[PDB]
Amino acid sequence: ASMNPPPPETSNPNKPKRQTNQLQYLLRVVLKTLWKHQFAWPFQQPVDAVKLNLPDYYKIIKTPMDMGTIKKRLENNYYWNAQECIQDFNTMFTNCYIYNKPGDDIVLMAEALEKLFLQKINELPTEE
Amino acid sequence: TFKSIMK
Repeated sequence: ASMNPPPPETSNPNKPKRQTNQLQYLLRVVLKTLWKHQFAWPFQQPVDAVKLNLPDYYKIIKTPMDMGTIKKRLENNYYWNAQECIQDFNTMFTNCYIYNKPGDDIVLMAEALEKLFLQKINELPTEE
Repeated sequence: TFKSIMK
């Protein structure tokens, strides 16, 4: 195979929606802070394995995830639980570590973003 | 690698 898969779903009108202080925090503080990090750009959209000429990317990574998708999910109220969003961030980081090798610059970039992510998640507000 | 220089 060579083609990219369709990108992850970001909206589903059939799913119930709610606003919570934790979901708001995840968009306003966590996602936004990570987005503006200098090393954020490789994580701001789905991996285009065609453009990058990486035909094995989607043979190795079967649960792709990226911050562009996460951001849109938050904006579309796709997540009911903060934990769903946190899981998507963790999937993004682990995919990077699984596909690439320890010494790669892209892994260094991911590790920097992850450190910041954990700092912000450690400050997650108690549910209101 | 190219993954850290283009998207």
